[PDB]
Amino acid sequence: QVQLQESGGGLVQPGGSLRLSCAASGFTFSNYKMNWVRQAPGKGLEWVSDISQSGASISYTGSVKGRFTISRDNAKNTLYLQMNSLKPEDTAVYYCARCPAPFTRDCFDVTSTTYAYRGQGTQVTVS
Amino acid sequence: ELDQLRQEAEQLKNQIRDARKACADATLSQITNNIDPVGRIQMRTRRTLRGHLAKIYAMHWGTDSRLLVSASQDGKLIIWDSYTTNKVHAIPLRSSWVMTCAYAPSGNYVACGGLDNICSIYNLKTREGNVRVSRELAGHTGYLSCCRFLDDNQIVTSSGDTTCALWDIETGQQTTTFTGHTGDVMSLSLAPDTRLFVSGACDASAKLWDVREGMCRQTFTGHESDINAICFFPNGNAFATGSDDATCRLFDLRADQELMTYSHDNIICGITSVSFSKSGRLLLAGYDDFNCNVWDALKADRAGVLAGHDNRVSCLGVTDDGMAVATGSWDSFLKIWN
Amino acid sequence: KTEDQRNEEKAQREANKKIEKQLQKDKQVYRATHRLLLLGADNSGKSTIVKQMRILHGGSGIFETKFQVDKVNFHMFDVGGQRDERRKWIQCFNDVTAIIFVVDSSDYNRLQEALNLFKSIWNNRWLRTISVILFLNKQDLLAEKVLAGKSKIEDYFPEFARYTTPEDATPEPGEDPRVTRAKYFIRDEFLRISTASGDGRHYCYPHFTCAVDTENARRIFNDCRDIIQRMHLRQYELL
Amino acid sequence: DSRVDHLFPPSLYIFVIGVGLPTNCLALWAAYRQVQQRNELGVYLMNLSIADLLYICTLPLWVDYFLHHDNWIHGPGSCKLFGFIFYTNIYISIAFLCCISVDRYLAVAHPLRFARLRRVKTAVAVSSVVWATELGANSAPLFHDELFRDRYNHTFCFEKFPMEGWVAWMNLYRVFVGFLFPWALMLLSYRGILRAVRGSVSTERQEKAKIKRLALSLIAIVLVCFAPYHVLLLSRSAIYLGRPWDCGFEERVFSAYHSSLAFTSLNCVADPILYCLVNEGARSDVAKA
Amino acid sequence: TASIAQARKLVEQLKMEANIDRIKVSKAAADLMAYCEAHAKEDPLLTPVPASENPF
Repeated sequence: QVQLQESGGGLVQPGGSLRLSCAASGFTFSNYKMNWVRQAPGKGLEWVSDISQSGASISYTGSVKGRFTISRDNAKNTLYLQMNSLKPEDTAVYYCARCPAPFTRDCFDVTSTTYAYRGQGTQVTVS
Repeated sequence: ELDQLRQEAEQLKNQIRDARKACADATLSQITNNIDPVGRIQMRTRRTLRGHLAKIYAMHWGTDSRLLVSASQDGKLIIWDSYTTNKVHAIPLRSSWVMTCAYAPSGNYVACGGLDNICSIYNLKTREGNVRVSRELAGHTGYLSCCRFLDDNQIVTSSGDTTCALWDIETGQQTTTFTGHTGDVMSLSLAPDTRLFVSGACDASAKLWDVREGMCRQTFTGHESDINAICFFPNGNAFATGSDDATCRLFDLRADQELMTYSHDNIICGITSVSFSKSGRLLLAGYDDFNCNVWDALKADRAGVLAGHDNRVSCLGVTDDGMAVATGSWDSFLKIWN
Repeated sequence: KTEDQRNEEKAQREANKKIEKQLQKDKQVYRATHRLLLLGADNSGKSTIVKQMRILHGGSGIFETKFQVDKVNFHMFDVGGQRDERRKWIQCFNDVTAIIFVVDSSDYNRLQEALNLFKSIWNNRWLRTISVILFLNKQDLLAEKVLAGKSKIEDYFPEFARYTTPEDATPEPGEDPRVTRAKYFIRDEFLRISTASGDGRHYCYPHFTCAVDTENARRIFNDCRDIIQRMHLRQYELL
Repeated sequence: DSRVDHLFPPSLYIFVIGVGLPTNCLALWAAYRQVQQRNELGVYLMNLSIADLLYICTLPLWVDYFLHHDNWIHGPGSCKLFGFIFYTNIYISIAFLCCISVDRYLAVAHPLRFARLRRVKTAVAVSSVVWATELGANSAPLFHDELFRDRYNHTFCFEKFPMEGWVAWMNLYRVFVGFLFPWALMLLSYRGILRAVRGSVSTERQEKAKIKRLALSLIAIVLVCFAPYHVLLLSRSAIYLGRPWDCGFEERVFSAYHSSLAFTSLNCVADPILYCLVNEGARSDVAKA
Repeated sequence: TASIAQARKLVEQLKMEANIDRIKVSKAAADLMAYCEAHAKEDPLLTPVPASENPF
């Protein structure tokens, strides 16, 4: 069973730091391009960052550039997201979505409303 | 309240996993190790069926093991005579984007559907002598992916609305809707007794449904990507699924578990179609590698390669008598192997 | 019963001949028509470009417009009766001549969603040879938004602050330099995706469009000419 | 003279048989593969390779005629047949080259038009028409032994070193209709191809340069292979018509005429290379075979 | 409201599928073996059918 359990969210003051982990299980973690997706209160799902099968090819959305760092530990099957200098705009539920298919250069449905492999979600509330 | 329900769901999942581990006395390989292997299965393209203009998304054999319906994205539904490589009918479709085609077990009817979100049934053995649409089932909010006749006047359709439907063709209504999938339902296979059917979806899970009762009896996990193909074992006690994770897995209903996995290191492409032989010994799998693989279902050892297609193999299926397997691909050609 | 079997064999052959003739006719019709897939967001404005070649040209779940330009038939396909998932029904369109990707240039919030959507088409295994006719739509709104100055692209795209308008740019006669820099920044994000991969089997044609624009049918014709000319270069061993 | 300028032609023909025959077999295979892919260019390339194979398989007879010296030892009818294949395969090849050029021009300059012309059925029709027309037009010596005697000396084939009357006008027709006109069509077709490629935005400037190089090679190598012989024919026939008393010039240029006849056979090697081997796709198909 | 309803439906489905009586995987494998050797002689794709009785 493909399970993506994320943890680390909580209340942190603006300009604070949180590390969001992702205990991934049920699949070969090294064959999939993992992502980070946030749903702000009252807004649709928004893609934040993605990481390739290896540590290379790290891409971020413009809002999080320079202060969010995505990281992947294939040995421990964990996907990380170090968020620095958090702004109140970053209050959202952060989901750790994976590629639909292994060893592919495409992430079609990762921000979809009902995606199979996205995770329950972790809430960060910066205020 | 939501946290409590999620905790209860996790507890139930743990209980189900513990039960599955408890009933896992021995693996399929440990019991079929002593079995003599099938050997190298050399099957040649006896006949190629040409005439489709675009990629073939679906094909279904007739009960006679002689006629055969194929669907292509040029809006044509060609019914072949496999023995004489002749086309009995060529049905123009209202919508060219067709992803499924079905042959009624009694003949007289062929169904198709796709991005039109409509299952269209066509009457062949008509008094007028010309194929015309007999019913236009419009109840699905997503694309049809697989349609199968229980018999005349009853058809099960899987759609991209994460639901399957049991239709009464005469009234054109959903007798029963099958909900529970969290992804696009990609393929359903009817049980030999018609009383059940398994549906494989894009949530990496295959569910066994009850046709008459109407709820999902069992769920089958183990796949790590979207399931694109499903097929029952010749007896309704197991089924094989193919996913984009390049693995075929044989799930058994009575054990509620996966028996053994059909994968190779060289195989990194998805699996598009799955079908068993008449005896269930061979698991033919269509691939994105423009080729098909024959799997010894009891040993997960590759038996042969059906390499004759220029584009990806999209549909696959053996005859009722097990004589030949037809393989339609995106190269607009359908090949019969034997 | 050989005599009885011969009659059915001849009847089957006659049916095959009739099917062959009809299939050849539909074969000719099938080459003569070019199939276009229309893609975009809810606010992209695909319907406006679907209507503007339906009211100014020939014109349930799939919205189809059959428009003809220069005696060449074109079939456009707006797939709108499906869910938000499109990893399985997008594989139907691997034989289309082009994909008309419509982008709301003004809406900076959903630009990244469009960019990620563009990446997936470009990098998909089954669409990695299908050219994209990019339509950066609603340029009237983009011009107003930049002159207003309330919303800045730098917030949604921090690399804009170090971006300079390319020399290849052709600003309109009464175009503000701020709009021109904003206009070509959006285009360069999609072109950066397009030029990253695809080799030579893939091209992206970026065009700036508005609701009042009436030349989009001509643009698709010219791009489809270049798409099929490029295919004929390889299909006739020129390349 | 047939036993004076008889060193370069035989060795060159041996080279042609050595290299063209395998390359033309692979060219025929590639053309068949193209036809199986419903490519109209495949029919033209197949017929071109067939003509090249015909000329190559007729070459050993002329190599032996070099070996046996003297006159056409094989016989009068054999002289007629091999003279046909030897002096008409060049025109068949140039006709099919022009057919390839026009097909490519229609494909590239007008991608969305003339779909009926760009079809395998139409390609077969054009190939059959070209074969029939060329064979019937150039088989006048075969039908009428009298006109063959006027064209080719019955003793040693060749072309009757003392030029005949109507044959001079027929040779002018050859140089103006079987080389100049087809080569002019080739040049115009590839000029239009280059213009269309220049208009292309998808194709990179490197690939445009590659297309220009290939097109210029195709136009120029036909010139190199056939222009010496055809300009020699034009000079000989025009001079005899104007100044028939000229005899020293004719004997002097007979050697050049025979050497140019030999040099013409370079196209049987050029065409397979420049139309199959240069392209990566056909080379990959050959490697797959 | 919708989330709790969906979670309750999922929990009810899990409870329904957790009560299924499951046989040993060894017995299931033995049954599949019984079917495969039982119908091995009637499988044209496994046993190469003679050309005389082959419709293809």
